[PDB]
Amino acid sequence: QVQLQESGPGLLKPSETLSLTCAVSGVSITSYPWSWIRQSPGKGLEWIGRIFTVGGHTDLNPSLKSRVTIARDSSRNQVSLILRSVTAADTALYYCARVPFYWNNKSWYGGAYQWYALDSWGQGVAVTVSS
Amino acid sequence: GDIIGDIRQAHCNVSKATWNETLGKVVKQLRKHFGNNTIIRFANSSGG
Amino acid sequence: DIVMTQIPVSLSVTPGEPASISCSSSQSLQHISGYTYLDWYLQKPGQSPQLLISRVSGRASGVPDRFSGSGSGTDFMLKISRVEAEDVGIYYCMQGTQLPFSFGQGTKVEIK
Amino acid sequence: PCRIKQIINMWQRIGQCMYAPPIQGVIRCVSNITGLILTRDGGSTNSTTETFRPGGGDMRDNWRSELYKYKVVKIEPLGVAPTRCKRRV
Ligand SMILES: *[C@@H]1O[C@H](CO)[C@@H](O[C@@H]2O[C@H](CO)[C@@H](O[C@@H]3O[C@H](CO[C@H]4O[C@H](CO)[C@@H](O)[C@H](O)[C@@H]4O)[C@@H](O)[C@H](O[C@H]4O[C@H](CO)[C@@H](O)[C@H](O)[C@@H]4O)[C@@H]3O)[C@H](O)[C@H]2NC(C)=O)[C@H](O)[C@H]1NC(C)=O
Ligand SMILES: *[C@@H]1O[C@H](CO)[C@@H](O[C@@H]2O[C@H](CO)[C@@H](O[C@@H]3O[C@H](CO[C@H]4O[C@H](CO)[C@@H](O)[C@H](O)[C@@H]4O)[C@@H](O)[C@H](O[C@H]4O[C@H](CO)[C@@H](O)[C@H](O)[C@@H]4O)[C@@H]3O)[C@H](O)[C@H]2NC(C)=O)[C@H](O)[C@H]1NC(C)=O
Ligand SMILES: *[C@@H]1O[C@H](CO)[C@@H](O[C@@H]2O[C@H](CO)[C@@H](O)[C@H](O)[C@H]2NC(C)=O)[C@H](O)[C@H]1NC(C)=O
Ligand SMILES: *[C@@H]1O[C@H](CO)[C@@H](O[C@@H]2O[C@H](CO)[C@@H](O)[C@H](O)[C@H]2NC(C)=O)[C@H](O)[C@H]1NC(C)=O
Ligand SMILES: *[C@@H]1O[C@H](CO)[C@@H](O[C@@H]2O[C@H](CO)[C@@H](O)[C@H](O)[C@H]2NC(C)=O)[C@H](O)[C@H]1NC(C)=O
Ligand SMILES: *[C@@H]1O[C@H](CO)[C@@H](O)[C@H](O)[C@H]1NC(C)=O
Ligand SMILES: *[C@@H]1O[C@H](CO)[C@@H](O)[C@H](O)[C@H]1NC(C)=O
Ligand SMILES: *[C@@H]1O[C@H](CO)[C@@H](O)[C@H](O)[C@H]1NC(C)=O
Ligand SMILES: *[C@@H]1O[C@H](CO)[C@@H](O)[C@H](O)[C@H]1NC(C)=O
Repeated sequence: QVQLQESGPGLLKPSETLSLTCAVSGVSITSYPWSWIRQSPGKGLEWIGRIFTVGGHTDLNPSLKSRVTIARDSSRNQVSLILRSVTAADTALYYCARVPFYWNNKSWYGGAYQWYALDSWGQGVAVTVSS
Repeated sequence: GDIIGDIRQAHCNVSKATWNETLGKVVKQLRKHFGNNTIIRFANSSGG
Repeated sequence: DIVMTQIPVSLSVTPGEPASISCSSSQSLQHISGYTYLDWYLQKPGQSPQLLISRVSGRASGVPDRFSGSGSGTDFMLKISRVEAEDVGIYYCMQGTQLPFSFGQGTKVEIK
Repeated sequence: PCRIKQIINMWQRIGQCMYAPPIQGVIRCVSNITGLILTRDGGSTNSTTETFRPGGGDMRDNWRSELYKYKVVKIEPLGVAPTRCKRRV
């Protein structure tokens, strides 16, 4: 079993560039890719975006397409999220997880890799945005 | 050149009874290699 | 962007009594020439979420000798053979058909 | 329904192609189907729900269904075996 860990500043201020980093464990980026999942008290879970070993497509939610960004770094072995223009409902938990399973053959888009799952979730990020 | 008559689209036909019977006769055969209680579904591929 | 519905919202069941839950969607979850993407997640307070059901019926690994859900979908359903003392938590329904990979609302569980 | 195109790439051969001339009148061809090509899915897990999907595109597989009973051989007339005989001088 492989366990992930979340990282990032504890205390945060409004209207600041929120940089949240997921501490990638032994399994390197070249292996199974990851994804970002958002939590929200008093509301259902929300999606942030996906990522791939080579990036490329990296589909994100249309609602926050122009605000959030996902970047990868093989040398640093970490994945980070850039967010600005915080909202009132940003005091929640962020989860980082990977996609175990794959499904492909010689006919589906010529060997394209399809991922559909969410692996073991992280411990979450506790934040307190206030004056 | 110019087309004489009505304009239609080319197509092909296959008998439903013959086609399904062949699939039903081959599906059972393939279960031997994999297993007796195996569910078989057929897809149509995508853009190539 | 599609909204999910979870029924029942609140469930109370004695140990040893099988219980059933349902998840529904408006747009059909049949992928283009593929399978139906839907998973059930258990949110145990104070613990890490885990994945228990894959595809529509595939059981990945771990505990799932008690969780079993099937059916074509639309109004997706899940069935429990037996309720164990570790079945305390909040359920979750996720749909990942094409765009959003969004989630559901949730469902609490009560033990007697 | 389907579509028809004139220029084709059979035996893809990026460096060449061919143009299909028009055919007078109408064409009504009748034939048989004798075999199918199938491809398995990925190694997801131990799932009873197994899906078979058509493949194609390889010309070598087309003729493998007609020459699967044949095997060329090399005949060696020379042979050696003991025998009770003597060559007189
Ligand atoms: C194997 O079998 C699969 C499953 O049946 C086939 O998949 C279908 O492919 C066709 C190709 O035409 C799809 O039809 C086209 O889909 C496009 C998108 O529609 C979906 O997505 C939009 C959002 O982008 C949704 O609003 C919509 O509800 C659908 O979910 C559109 O591009 C097409 O419609 C528009 O464009 C075309 C021109 O491109 C116009 O002619 C139309 O009038 C219209 O303006 C079109 O609908 C179809 O959706 C696929 N199936 C499913 C279930 O989604 C594979 O094609 C097939 N493969 C082979 C090789 O046979
Ligand atoms: C798989 O196997 C099937 C079954 O055998 C084949 O189908 C047969 O195909 C052949 C070859 O095409 C057919 O036989 C003859 O084909 C010709 C059609 O094209 C002609 O037309 C133009 C017109 O100008 C000519 O210039 C050109 O050279 C071609 O000759 C015709 O020659 C024949 O029809 C004429 O002659 C016959 C007598 O031979 C008369 O009865 C007709 O009225 C007409 O005057 C003829 O059709 C044959 O008919 C097909 N069907 C069968 C045998 O049932 C498939 O081709 C083969 N291949 C594949 C990929 O499936
Ligand atoms: C394709 O278009 C051409 C013209 O661009 C058409 O030719 C015309 O045919 C009509 C009918 O016989 C004549 O009266 C015109 O003088 C022709 N025009 C020219 C410029 O020669 C032709 O018929 C069209 N073909 C189809 C199938 O619609
Ligand atoms: C292949 O099947 C189609 C669909 O049935 C046939 O098209 C019909 O042909 C008849 C011939 O009498 C027409 O009356 C119909 O209007 C056509 N359309 C439909 C929807 O049936 C076609 O003829 C068949 N082709 C062959 C070679 O048998
Ligand atoms: C289905 O396949 C999986 C993957 O090979 C099997 O999972 C293994 O199960 C054994 C049971 O003793 C464990 O020890 C292994 O650690 C598992 N490996 C994994 C999850 O990678 C599973 O056993 C198979 N199921 C059946 C019924 O044969
Ligand atoms: C239909 O179009 C064809 C094209 O060749 C033409 O010859 C024919 O007269 C048209 N029919 C009518 C009723 O306009
Ligand atoms: C083929 O026949 C089987 C029974 O042999 C039946 O269950 C199935 O529905 C048929 N399929 C079609 C497409 O008609
Ligand atoms: C599976 O089917 C085969 C024939 O395809 C039969 O001989 C065999 O007994 C079956 N096995 C079981 C376990 O039913
Ligand atoms: C198809 O198979 C039959 C089997 O009797 C054979 O006679 C025939 O020539 C083949 N071709 C066609 C077009 O029917």
